[PDB]
Amino acid sequence: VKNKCVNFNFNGLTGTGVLTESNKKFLPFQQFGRDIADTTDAVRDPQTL
Amino acid sequence: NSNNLDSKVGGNYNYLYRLFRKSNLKPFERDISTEIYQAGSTPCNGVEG
Amino acid sequence: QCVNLTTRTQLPPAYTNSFTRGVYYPDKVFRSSVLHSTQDLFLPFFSNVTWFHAIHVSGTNGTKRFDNPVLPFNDGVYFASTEKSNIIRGWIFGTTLDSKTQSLLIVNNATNVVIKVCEFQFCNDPFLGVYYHKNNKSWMESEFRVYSSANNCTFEYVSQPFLMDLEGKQGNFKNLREFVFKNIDGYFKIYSKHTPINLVRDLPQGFSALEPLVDLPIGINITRFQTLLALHRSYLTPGDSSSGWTAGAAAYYVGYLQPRTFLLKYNENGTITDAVDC
Ligand SMILES: *[C@@H]1O[C@H](CO[C@@H]2O[C@@H](C)[C@@H](O)[C@@H](O)[C@@H]2O)[C@@H](O[C@@H]2O[C@H](CO)[C@@H](O)[C@H](O)[C@H]2NC(C)=O)[C@H](O[C@@H]2O[C@@H](C)[C@@H](O)[C@@H](O)[C@@H]2O)[C@H]1NC(C)=O
Ligand SMILES: *[C@@H]1O[C@H](CO)[C@@H](O[C@@H]2O[C@H](CO)[C@@H](O)[C@H](O)[C@H]2NC(C)=O)[C@H](O)[C@H]1NC(C)=O
Ligand SMILES: *[C@@H]1O[C@H](CO)[C@@H](O)[C@H](O)[C@H]1NC(C)=O
Ligand SMILES: *[C@@H]1O[C@H](CO)[C@@H](O)[C@H](O)[C@H]1NC(C)=O
Ligand SMILES: *[C@@H]1O[C@H](CO)[C@@H](O)[C@H](O)[C@H]1NC(C)=O
Ligand SMILES: *[C@@H]1O[C@H](CO)[C@@H](O)[C@H](O)[C@H]1NC(C)=O
Ligand SMILES: *[C@@H]1O[C@H](CO)[C@@H](O)[C@H](O)[C@H]1NC(C)=O
Ligand SMILES: *[C@@H]1O[C@H](CO)[C@@H](O)[C@H](O)[C@H]1NC(C)=O
Repeated sequence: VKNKCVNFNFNGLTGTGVLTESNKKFLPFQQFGRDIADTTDAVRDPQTL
Repeated sequence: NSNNLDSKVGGNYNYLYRLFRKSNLKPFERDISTEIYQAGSTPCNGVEG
Repeated sequence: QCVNLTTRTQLPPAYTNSFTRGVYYPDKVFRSSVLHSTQDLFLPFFSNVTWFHAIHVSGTNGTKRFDNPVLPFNDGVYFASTEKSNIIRGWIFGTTLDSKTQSLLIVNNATNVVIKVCEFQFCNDPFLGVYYHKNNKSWMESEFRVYSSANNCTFEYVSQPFLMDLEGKQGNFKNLREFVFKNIDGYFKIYSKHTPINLVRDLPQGFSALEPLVDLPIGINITRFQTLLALHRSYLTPGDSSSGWTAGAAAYYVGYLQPRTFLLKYNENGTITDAVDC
Protein backbone atom coordinates (compact mmCIF):
# COMPACT_ATOMS: atom_id res chain seq x y z
CA VAL A 1 0.00 0.00 0.00
CA LYS A 2 1.47 3.32 -1.13
CA ASN A 3 0.61 6.99 -0.54
CA LYS A 4 -1.28 6.09 2.65
CA CYS A 5 -0.47 6.13 6.36
CA VAL A 6 -0.11 2.44 7.28
CA ASN A 7 1.83 0.21 9.62
CA PHE A 8 4.52 -1.72 7.76
CA ASN A 9 6.58 -4.82 8.54
CA PHE A 10 9.49 -4.92 6.07
CA ASN A 11 11.72 -7.97 6.61
CA GLY A 12 11.01 -7.89 10.34
CA LEU A 13 11.45 -4.11 10.69
CA THR A 14 8.17 -2.69 11.98
CA GLY A 15 7.07 0.92 11.76
CA THR A 16 4.36 3.38 10.81
CA GLY A 17 4.34 5.84 7.94
CA VAL A 18 3.51 6.61 4.33
CA LEU A 19 5.32 4.72 1.56
CA THR A 20 6.07 6.52 -1.71
CA GLU A 21 8.07 5.69 -4.82
CA SER A 22 11.75 6.53 -4.34
CA ASN A 23 14.38 7.78 -6.78
CA LYS A 24 17.22 6.37 -4.66
CA LYS A 25 19.32 3.65 -6.31
CA PHE A 26 20.20 1.07 -3.67
CA LEU A 27 23.33 -1.01 -4.08
CA PRO A 28 22.74 -4.77 -4.45
CA PHE A 29 23.97 -5.45 -0.89
CA GLN A 30 21.81 -2.70 0.67
CA GLN A 31 18.28 -3.17 2.02
CA PHE A 32 17.53 -0.16 4.26
CA GLY A 33 18.32 3.54 4.06
CA ARG A 34 18.66 5.84 7.06
CA ASP A 35 18.78 9.62 7.40
CA ILE A 36 21.11 11.70 9.59
CA ALA A 37 18.94 10.74 12.60
CA ASP A 38 19.53 6.98 12.01
CA THR A 39 15.82 6.42 11.28
CA THR A 40 14.82 4.09 8.44
CA ASP A 41 13.63 6.50 5.74
CA ALA A 42 14.10 4.21 2.72
CA VAL A 43 13.50 0.49 2.21
CA ARG A 44 13.80 -2.02 -0.62
CA ASP A 45 10.71 -4.14 -1.16
CA PRO A 46 11.73 -7.81 -0.73
CA GLN A 47 9.36 -8.94 -3.52
CA THR A 48 9.15 -6.18 -6.15
CA LEU A 49 12.77 -5.06 -5.48
CA ASN B 1 20.09 -34.37 26.20
CA SER B 2 21.06 -37.11 23.74
CA ASN B 3 21.74 -40.02 26.08
CA ASN B 4 19.48 -42.27 24.00
CA LEU B 5 21.56 -41.54 20.87
CA ASP B 6 25.18 -40.69 21.74
CA SER B 7 25.69 -43.23 24.55
CA LYS B 8 26.89 -46.82 24.19
CA VAL B 9 26.81 -49.66 26.72
CA GLY B 10 30.54 -50.25 26.39
CA GLY B 11 31.18 -46.51 26.19
CA ASN B 12 30.90 -44.09 23.27
CA TYR B 13 34.37 -42.70 22.52
CA ASN B 14 33.63 -41.08 19.15
CA TYR B 15 33.20 -37.60 20.69
CA LEU B 16 36.36 -35.68 21.62
CA TYR B 17 37.17 -32.39 23.34
CA ARG B 18 40.33 -30.30 23.20
CA LEU B 19 42.44 -30.19 26.36
CA PHE B 20 45.80 -28.52 27.03
CA ARG B 21 45.74 -25.56 24.66
CA LYS B 22 48.41 -22.86 24.77
CA SER B 23 45.94 -19.95 24.65
CA ASN B 24 42.20 -19.40 24.84
CA LEU B 25 40.27 -19.71 21.60
CA LYS B 26 38.99 -16.60 19.85
CA PRO B 27 35.21 -16.30 19.35
CA PHE B 28 33.88 -18.54 16.56
CA GLU B 29 37.35 -20.03 16.05
CA ARG B 30 38.02 -23.72 15.37
CA ASP B 31 41.17 -25.60 16.40
CA ILE B 32 41.52 -29.15 15.09
CA SER B 33 45.30 -29.55 15.39
CA THR B 34 46.65 -32.71 17.03
CA GLU B 35 50.11 -31.46 17.98
CA ILE B 36 51.51 -32.73 21.26
CA TYR B 37 51.13 -30.19 24.06
CA GLN B 38 54.19 -29.09 26.05
CA ALA B 39 53.13 -28.67 29.67
CA GLY B 40 56.61 -28.84 31.20
CA SER B 41 59.88 -27.20 30.24
CA THR B 42 61.09 -30.31 28.37
CA PRO B 43 60.43 -30.00 24.61
CA CYS B 44 58.31 -32.68 22.96
CA ASN B 45 59.27 -34.30 19.65
CA GLY B 46 55.91 -35.61 18.48
CA VAL B 47 55.70 -38.25 21.23
CA GLU B 48 53.64 -38.37 24.42
CA GLY B 49 55.34 -38.78 27.78
CA GLN C 1 54.77 -30.58 -7.85
CA CYS C 2 56.65 -28.34 -5.41
CA VAL C 3 59.16 -26.33 -7.49
CA ASN C 4 61.36 -23.46 -6.32
CA LEU C 5 62.15 -20.76 -8.87
CA THR C 6 65.69 -19.52 -9.48
CA THR C 7 67.57 -16.78 -11.38
CA ARG C 8 65.80 -14.07 -9.36
CA THR C 9 67.70 -10.81 -8.95
CA GLN C 10 67.94 -9.45 -5.41
CA LEU C 11 66.59 -5.92 -4.95
CA PRO C 12 65.78 -3.85 -1.86
CA PRO C 13 62.11 -3.63 -0.83
CA ALA C 14 60.07 -0.76 -2.23
CA TYR C 15 57.74 1.52 -0.28
CA THR C 16 55.07 3.87 -1.62
CA ASN C 17 52.41 6.20 -0.24
CA SER C 18 48.72 5.31 -0.07
CA PHE C 19 46.93 8.65 -0.33
CA THR C 20 43.23 7.97 0.23
CA ARG C 21 42.73 4.37 -0.94
CA GLY C 22 41.37 1.56 1.22
CA VAL C 23 37.99 3.09 2.10
CA TYR C 24 35.10 0.61 2.10
CA TYR C 25 31.42 0.74 3.00
CA PRO C 26 31.16 0.12 6.77
CA ASP C 27 27.71 -1.51 6.51
CA LYS C 28 24.91 -2.29 4.05
CA VAL C 29 22.77 0.75 4.91
CA PHE C 30 21.98 3.30 2.20
CA ARG C 31 22.90 6.89 3.06
CA SER C 32 22.62 9.92 0.79
CA SER C 33 23.86 13.52 1.11
CA VAL C 34 25.21 12.85 4.60
CA LEU C 35 28.47 13.01 6.56
CA HIS C 36 28.77 9.77 8.54
CA SER C 37 31.39 9.15 11.22
CA THR C 38 32.31 5.51 11.83
CA GLN C 39 35.04 3.68 13.75
CA ASP C 40 36.38 0.59 11.98
CA LEU C 41 39.51 -1.11 10.65
CA PHE C 42 40.66 1.31 7.95
CA LEU C 43 43.86 1.93 6.03
CA PRO C 44 45.38 5.19 7.34
CA PHE C 45 45.56 8.06 4.88
CA PHE C 46 48.96 8.61 3.25
CA SER C 47 50.21 5.35 4.75
CA ASN C 48 53.52 3.60 4.09
CA VAL C 49 52.57 0.68 1.83
CA THR C 50 54.89 -2.08 0.65
CA TRP C 51 55.26 -2.45 -3.12
CA PHE C 52 56.07 -5.69 -4.96
CA HIS C 53 56.83 -6.07 -8.66
CA ALA C 54 56.62 -8.84 -11.25
CA ILE C 55 58.74 -8.03 -14.30
CA HIS C 56 61.44 -9.56 -16.51
CA VAL C 57 63.64 -6.98 -18.25
CA SER C 58 66.40 -8.60 -20.31
CA GLY C 59 69.97 -7.45 -20.75
CA THR C 60 73.47 -8.20 -19.53
CA ASN C 61 72.14 -7.82 -15.97
CA GLY C 62 68.47 -6.89 -16.41
CA THR C 63 65.98 -7.50 -13.63
CA LYS C 64 63.88 -10.62 -12.98
CA ARG C 65 61.52 -9.83 -10.09
CA PHE C 66 58.87 -12.39 -9.08
CA ASP C 67 57.82 -11.28 -5.59
CA ASN C 68 55.63 -13.73 -3.66
CA PRO C 69 56.79 -13.41 -0.04
CA VAL C 70 54.95 -14.39 3.14
CA LEU C 71 53.69 -11.14 4.69
CA PRO C 72 52.10 -10.62 8.13
CA PHE C 73 48.33 -10.44 8.60
CA ASN C 74 48.03 -8.30 11.73
CA ASP C 75 44.49 -6.87 11.78
CA GLY C 76 43.50 -6.54 8.11
CA VAL C 77 45.12 -6.26 4.69
CA TYR C 78 44.57 -3.74 1.90
CA PHE C 79 45.76 -5.35 -1.34
CA ALA C 80 45.96 -3.14 -4.42
CA SER C 81 46.94 -4.58 -7.79
CA THR C 82 47.90 -2.81 -11.02
CA GLU C 83 48.12 -5.20 -13.97
CA LYS C 84 47.17 -5.82 -17.59
CA SER C 85 47.66 -9.58 -18.13
CA ASN C 86 45.95 -10.92 -14.96
CA ILE C 87 49.23 -11.92 -13.31
CA ILE C 88 47.88 -12.03 -9.75
CA ARG C 89 46.06 -15.34 -9.32
CA GLY C 90 45.09 -15.28 -5.65
CA TRP C 91 46.18 -15.52 -2.03
CA ILE C 92 46.73 -18.02 0.77
CA PHE C 93 46.06 -17.16 4.42
CA GLY C 94 47.04 -19.03 7.56
CA THR C 95 49.39 -19.21 10.52
CA THR C 96 51.76 -22.07 9.61
CA LEU C 97 51.46 -22.70 5.88
CA ASP C 98 51.68 -26.49 6.20
CA SER C 99 49.57 -29.53 7.09
CA LYS C 100 49.79 -28.71 10.82
CA THR C 101 47.13 -25.98 10.63
CA GLN C 102 44.18 -25.16 8.39
CA SER C 103 44.61 -22.55 5.67
CA LEU C 104 42.42 -20.53 3.29
CA LEU C 105 43.13 -20.60 -0.46
CA ILE C 106 41.47 -18.04 -2.74
CA VAL C 107 42.71 -18.78 -6.26
CA ASN C 108 41.70 -18.26 -9.89
CA ASN C 109 42.26 -21.43 -11.93
CA ALA C 110 41.72 -19.39 -15.16
CA THR C 111 38.34 -21.18 -15.48
CA ASN C 112 36.74 -21.00 -12.01
CA VAL C 113 37.37 -19.22 -8.71
CA VAL C 114 38.23 -21.66 -5.91
CA ILE C 115 37.84 -20.68 -2.26
CA LYS C 116 38.90 -23.55 -0.01
CA VAL C 117 39.55 -23.67 3.72
CA CYS C 118 41.56 -26.88 3.99
CA GLU C 119 44.73 -28.28 5.54
CA PHE C 120 47.22 -27.46 2.78
CA GLN C 121 50.86 -28.52 2.51
CA PHE C 122 51.85 -25.37 0.64
CA CYS C 123 54.98 -25.26 -1.48
CA ASN C 124 57.83 -22.93 -0.54
CA ASP C 125 57.37 -21.32 -3.99
CA PRO C 126 53.69 -21.72 -4.93
CA PHE C 127 52.44 -20.23 -8.18
CA LEU C 128 50.47 -20.76 -11.39
CA GLY C 129 51.60 -20.75 -14.99
CA VAL C 130 50.32 -20.34 -18.54
CA TYR C 131 52.10 -21.49 -21.69
CA TYR C 132 52.40 -19.62 -24.99
CA HIS C 133 52.33 -21.74 -28.16
CA LYS C 134 54.01 -20.36 -31.28
CA ASN C 135 51.79 -22.38 -33.63
CA ASN C 136 48.56 -21.51 -31.81
CA LYS C 137 49.61 -17.93 -30.95
CA SER C 138 47.52 -18.42 -27.81
CA TRP C 139 48.10 -18.76 -24.07
CA MET C 140 46.86 -21.81 -22.15
CA GLU C 141 47.04 -22.59 -18.44
CA SER C 142 49.46 -25.45 -17.75
CA GLU C 143 50.97 -25.24 -14.23
CA PHE C 144 49.33 -25.21 -10.78
CA ARG C 145 51.98 -25.35 -8.04
CA VAL C 146 50.21 -23.91 -5.00
CA TYR C 147 50.01 -26.85 -2.58
CA SER C 148 51.27 -30.43 -2.36
CA SER C 149 48.44 -32.08 -0.40
CA ALA C 150 44.99 -31.10 0.88
CA ASN C 151 43.40 -32.81 3.88
CA ASN C 152 41.13 -32.41 6.91
CA CYS C 153 38.85 -29.58 5.88
CA THR C 154 35.37 -28.09 5.84
CA PHE C 155 35.17 -25.20 3.38
CA GLU C 156 34.92 -25.63 -0.40
CA TYR C 157 33.49 -23.30 -3.05
CA VAL C 158 33.92 -23.35 -6.84
CA SER C 159 32.66 -20.49 -8.99
CA GLN C 160 30.95 -20.80 -12.36
CA PRO C 161 33.26 -21.49 -15.33
CA PHE C 162 34.56 -18.59 -17.41
CA LEU C 163 37.27 -17.86 -19.99
CA MET C 164 39.55 -15.20 -18.43
CA ASP C 165 41.85 -14.75 -21.41
CA LEU C 166 45.54 -15.19 -20.56
CA GLU C 167 47.06 -13.07 -23.34
CA GLY C 168 50.30 -11.31 -22.43
CA LYS C 169 49.21 -7.73 -23.09
CA GLN C 170 51.99 -5.16 -23.48
CA GLY C 171 51.97 -1.46 -22.66
CA ASN C 172 50.35 0.31 -19.72
CA PHE C 173 48.53 -1.13 -16.72
CA LYS C 174 44.84 -1.29 -17.63
CA ASN C 175 43.33 -2.76 -14.44
CA LEU C 176 43.48 -1.73 -10.78
CA ARG C 177 41.85 -4.19 -8.37
CA GLU C 178 41.58 -3.23 -4.69
CA PHE C 179 40.71 -5.71 -1.95
CA VAL C 180 40.19 -5.41 1.79
CA PHE C 181 40.61 -8.62 3.80
CA LYS C 182 39.54 -8.84 7.45
CA ASN C 183 39.32 -11.75 9.91
CA ILE C 184 36.69 -10.88 12.54
CA ASP C 185 34.83 -13.38 14.75
CA GLY C 186 35.60 -16.34 12.51
CA TYR C 187 34.43 -14.42 9.43
CA PHE C 188 36.64 -13.56 6.46
CA LYS C 189 35.36 -10.20 5.21
CA ILE C 190 36.36 -9.44 1.61
CA TYR C 191 35.60 -6.05 0.05
CA SER C 192 36.44 -5.48 -3.61
CA LYS C 193 36.67 -2.67 -6.16
CA HIS C 194 37.84 -2.38 -9.77
CA THR C 195 39.07 0.66 -11.69
CA PRO C 196 40.21 1.06 -15.33
CA ILE C 197 43.12 3.48 -14.63
CA ASN C 198 46.02 4.25 -16.98
CA LEU C 199 49.56 4.79 -15.68
CA VAL C 200 53.02 3.21 -15.70
CA ARG C 201 54.65 2.61 -12.32
CA ASP C 202 53.05 3.78 -9.07
CA LEU C 203 49.69 3.47 -7.34
CA PRO C 204 47.12 5.88 -8.83
CA GLN C 205 45.97 8.79 -6.68
CA GLY C 206 42.25 9.13 -6.07
CA PHE C 207 39.24 7.98 -4.10
CA SER C 208 37.18 4.84 -4.70
CA ALA C 209 34.98 3.25 -2.05
CA LEU C 210 35.27 -0.54 -1.88
CA GLU C 211 31.99 -2.41 -1.93
CA PRO C 212 31.44 -5.60 0.10
CA LEU C 213 32.29 -8.71 -1.92
CA VAL C 214 31.96 -11.79 0.32
CA ASP C 215 31.47 -12.89 3.94
CA LEU C 216 33.14 -16.29 4.22
CA PRO C 217 32.31 -18.27 7.42
CA ILE C 218 35.94 -19.32 7.70
CA GLY C 219 36.70 -19.64 11.42
CA ILE C 220 40.48 -20.18 11.32
CA ASN C 221 43.47 -18.42 12.86
CA ILE C 222 45.24 -16.18 10.34
CA THR C 223 48.50 -14.28 10.92
CA ARG C 224 50.35 -14.56 7.57
CA PHE C 225 49.43 -14.53 3.90
CA GLN C 226 51.17 -15.12 0.57
CA THR C 227 50.22 -13.93 -2.91
CA LEU C 228 50.03 -16.58 -5.65
CA LEU C 229 51.00 -15.17 -9.06
CA ALA C 230 51.15 -16.45 -12.64
CA LEU C 231 54.31 -16.90 -14.73
CA HIS C 232 54.74 -17.31 -18.48
CA ARG C 233 56.50 -20.05 -20.44
CA SER C 234 57.00 -20.22 -24.20
CA TYR C 235 59.52 -21.22 -26.87
CA LEU C 236 61.79 -18.45 -25.54
CA THR C 237 63.46 -18.36 -22.06
CA PRO C 238 64.35 -22.09 -22.06
CA GLY C 239 64.98 -23.99 -18.87
CA ASP C 240 64.13 -26.99 -16.71
CA SER C 241 60.83 -25.66 -15.25
CA SER C 242 62.79 -23.91 -12.47
CA SER C 243 64.57 -21.18 -14.47
CA GLY C 244 62.80 -21.32 -17.85
CA TRP C 245 60.07 -18.79 -17.14
CA THR C 246 59.23 -15.12 -17.62
CA ALA C 247 57.10 -12.87 -15.42
CA GLY C 248 54.40 -10.66 -16.90
CA ALA C 249 54.54 -7.01 -15.90
CA ALA C 250 52.40 -6.37 -12.81
CA ALA C 251 52.57 -4.69 -9.42
CA TYR C 252 50.82 -5.22 -6.10
CA TYR C 253 50.78 -3.06 -2.99
CA VAL C 254 50.16 -4.21 0.59
CA GLY C 255 49.00 -2.06 3.48
CA TYR C 256 47.76 -2.79 6.99
CA LEU C 257 44.50 -1.68 8.57
CA GLN C 258 44.22 -0.05 12.00
CA PRO C 259 41.20 0.86 14.16
CA ARG C 260 40.47 4.44 13.09
CA THR C 261 37.54 6.85 12.98
CA PHE C 262 36.64 7.97 9.46
CA LEU C 263 34.22 10.69 8.36
CA LEU C 264 32.78 9.58 5.01
CA LYS C 265 30.72 11.70 2.61
CA TYR C 266 27.66 10.12 0.98
CA ASN C 267 26.57 12.11 -2.07
CA GLU C 268 22.98 12.40 -3.33
CA ASN C 269 23.36 9.05 -5.14
CA GLY C 270 24.50 7.14 -2.05
CA THR C 271 28.15 6.82 -3.12
CA ILE C 272 31.07 7.48 -0.77
CA THR C 273 33.06 10.12 -2.66
CA ASP C 274 35.40 11.45 0.05
CA ALA C 275 36.66 10.63 3.53
CA VAL C 276 38.54 12.28 6.39
CA ASP C 277 40.89 10.36 8.70
CA CYS C 278 40.31 12.02 12.07
C1 LIG D 1 42.65 -35.27 10.56
O1 LIG D 1 43.45 -36.14 9.73
C2 LIG D 1 43.62 -37.47 10.23
C3 LIG D 1 44.58 -38.17 9.31
O2 LIG D 1 44.00 -38.41 8.03
C4 LIG D 1 44.82 -39.38 7.34
O3 LIG D 1 46.07 -38.80 6.97
C5 LIG D 1 46.01 -37.74 5.98
C6 LIG D 1 47.46 -37.33 5.73
C7 LIG D 1 45.28 -38.19 4.71
O4 LIG D 1 46.05 -39.17 4.03
C8 LIG D 1 43.91 -38.76 5.06
O5 LIG D 1 43.32 -39.27 3.87
C9 LIG D 1 44.04 -39.87 6.10
O6 LIG D 1 42.77 -40.41 6.45
C10 LIG D 1 42.25 -38.13 10.30
O7 LIG D 1 42.34 -39.52 10.60
C11 LIG D 1 42.71 -39.90 11.95
O8 LIG D 1 44.07 -39.60 12.29
C12 LIG D 1 44.43 -40.00 13.62
C13 LIG D 1 45.84 -39.52 13.85
O9 LIG D 1 45.87 -38.20 14.38
C14 LIG D 1 44.28 -41.51 13.77
O10 LIG D 1 44.58 -41.89 15.10
C15 LIG D 1 42.86 -41.93 13.41
O11 LIG D 1 42.75 -43.35 13.43
C16 LIG D 1 42.48 -41.41 12.03
N1 LIG D 1 41.10 -41.75 11.70
C17 LIG D 1 40.69 -42.02 10.46
C18 LIG D 1 39.23 -42.35 10.31
O12 LIG D 1 41.45 -41.98 9.50
C19 LIG D 1 41.35 -37.34 11.25
O13 LIG D 1 40.07 -37.96 11.28
C20 LIG D 1 39.27 -37.70 12.48
O14 LIG D 1 40.06 -37.66 13.70
C21 LIG D 1 40.39 -38.91 14.38
C22 LIG D 1 40.98 -38.51 15.72
C23 LIG D 1 39.20 -39.85 14.50
O15 LIG D 1 38.22 -39.29 15.36
C24 LIG D 1 38.60 -40.09 13.12
O16 LIG D 1 37.50 -40.99 13.28
C25 LIG D 1 38.11 -38.76 12.55
O17 LIG D 1 37.47 -38.96 11.29
C26 LIG D 1 41.25 -35.89 10.77
N2 LIG D 1 40.47 -35.08 11.69
C27 LIG D 1 39.38 -34.39 11.34
C28 LIG D 1 38.99 -34.49 9.89
O18 LIG D 1 38.75 -33.72 12.14
C1 LIG E 1 47.21 -17.74 16.07
O1 LIG E 1 48.50 -18.06 15.53
C2 LIG E 1 49.57 -17.27 16.07
C3 LIG E 1 50.82 -17.68 15.32
O2 LIG E 1 50.78 -19.05 14.95
C4 LIG E 1 49.67 -17.50 17.58
O3 LIG E 1 50.69 -16.68 18.12
C5 LIG E 1 51.71 -17.51 18.73
O4 LIG E 1 51.38 -17.84 20.09
C6 LIG E 1 52.35 -18.69 20.73
C7 LIG E 1 51.81 -19.02 22.10
O5 LIG E 1 50.40 -19.19 22.07
C8 LIG E 1 53.71 -17.98 20.77
O6 LIG E 1 54.67 -18.86 21.34
C9 LIG E 1 54.13 -17.57 19.37
O7 LIG E 1 55.33 -16.80 19.43
C10 LIG E 1 53.03 -16.75 18.70
N1 LIG E 1 53.41 -16.41 17.33
C11 LIG E 1 53.02 -15.29 16.72
C12 LIG E 1 53.50 -15.10 15.31
O8 LIG E 1 52.32 -14.45 17.28
C13 LIG E 1 48.34 -17.18 18.24
O9 LIG E 1 48.39 -17.50 19.62
C14 LIG E 1 47.21 -17.96 17.58
N2 LIG E 1 45.93 -17.59 18.16
C15 LIG E 1 45.07 -18.49 18.67
C16 LIG E 1 43.80 -17.93 19.23
O10 LIG E 1 45.32 -19.69 18.68
C1 LIG F 1 8.77 -13.36 -5.85
O1 LIG F 1 9.92 -12.57 -5.52
C2 LIG F 1 10.70 -12.20 -6.66
C3 LIG F 1 11.91 -11.46 -6.14
O2 LIG F 1 13.09 -12.24 -6.27
C4 LIG F 1 9.86 -11.37 -7.63
O3 LIG F 1 10.63 -11.08 -8.79
C5 LIG F 1 8.59 -12.11 -8.01
O4 LIG F 1 7.75 -11.27 -8.80
C6 LIG F 1 7.84 -12.57 -6.76
N1 LIG F 1 6.67 -13.34 -7.13
C7 LIG F 1 5.44 -13.03 -6.72
C8 LIG F 1 4.34 -13.95 -7.18
O5 LIG F 1 5.21 -12.06 -6.01
C1 LIG G 1 62.40 -25.28 -1.81
O1 LIG G 1 63.24 -24.83 -0.73
C2 LIG G 1 62.91 -25.40 0.54
C3 LIG G 1 63.84 -24.77 1.55
O2 LIG G 1 63.21 -24.64 2.82
C4 LIG G 1 63.05 -26.92 0.48
O3 LIG G 1 62.64 -27.48 1.73
C5 LIG G 1 62.19 -27.49 -0.64
O4 LIG G 1 62.41 -28.89 -0.77
C6 LIG G 1 62.52 -26.80 -1.96
N1 LIG G 1 61.65 -27.28 -3.02
C7 LIG G 1 62.06 -28.12 -3.98
C8 LIG G 1 63.50 -28.55 -3.91
O5 LIG G 1 61.31 -28.52 -4.86
C1 LIG H 1 58.42 3.14 4.80
O1 LIG H 1 59.11 2.22 5.67
C2 LIG H 1 60.45 1.92 5.26
C3 LIG H 1 60.99 0.89 6.22
O2 LIG H 1 59.94 0.11 6.78
C4 LIG H 1 61.28 3.21 5.24
O3 LIG H 1 62.59 2.92 4.77
C5 LIG H 1 60.62 4.25 4.35
O4 LIG H 1 61.33 5.48 4.43
C6 LIG H 1 59.17 4.47 4.77
N1 LIG H 1 58.52 5.41 3.87
C7 LIG H 1 58.39 6.71 4.14
C8 LIG H 1 57.69 7.54 3.11
O5 LIG H 1 58.83 7.20 5.18
C1 LIG I 1 40.67 -25.38 -11.24
O1 LIG I 1 39.97 -26.14 -10.25
C2 LIG I 1 38.62 -26.47 -10.62
C3 LIG I 1 38.01 -27.18 -9.44
O2 LIG I 1 38.92 -27.28 -8.36
C4 LIG I 1 38.64 -27.32 -11.89
O3 LIG I 1 37.30 -27.58 -12.29
C5 LIG I 1 39.38 -26.60 -13.00
O4 LIG I 1 39.50 -27.44 -14.14
C6 LIG I 1 40.77 -26.18 -12.53
N1 LIG I 1 41.46 -25.43 -13.57
C7 LIG I 1 42.57 -25.85 -14.18
C8 LIG I 1 43.10 -27.18 -13.73
O5 LIG I 1 43.13 -25.19 -15.05
C1 LIG J 1 46.58 -25.54 -29.69
O1 LIG J 1 45.23 -25.59 -29.23
C2 LIG J 1 44.63 -26.90 -29.32
C3 LIG J 1 43.19 -26.75 -28.88
O2 LIG J 1 42.92 -25.43 -28.43
C4 LIG J 1 45.41 -27.88 -28.45
O3 LIG J 1 44.86 -29.18 -28.59
C5 LIG J 1 46.88 -27.89 -28.86
O4 LIG J 1 47.62 -28.72 -27.97
C6 LIG J 1 47.45 -26.47 -28.84
N1 LIG J 1 48.83 -26.47 -29.31
C7 LIG J 1 49.87 -26.75 -28.51
C8 LIG J 1 51.22 -26.70 -29.16
O5 LIG J 1 49.72 -27.04 -27.33
C1 LIG K 1 24.00 11.12 -9.53
O1 LIG K 1 23.21 10.42 -10.50
C2 LIG K 1 22.65 11.28 -11.51
C3 LIG K 1 21.78 10.40 -12.38
O2 LIG K 1 22.38 9.13 -12.61
C4 LIG K 1 23.77 11.96 -12.28
O3 LIG K 1 23.20 12.86 -13.23
C5 LIG K 1 24.69 12.72 -11.33
O4 LIG K 1 25.80 13.25 -12.04
C6 LIG K 1 25.18 11.79 -10.22
N1 LIG K 1 26.00 12.53 -9.27
C7 LIG K 1 27.31 12.32 -9.12
C8 LIG K 1 28.00 13.16 -8.09
O5 LIG K 1 27.92 11.48 -9.78
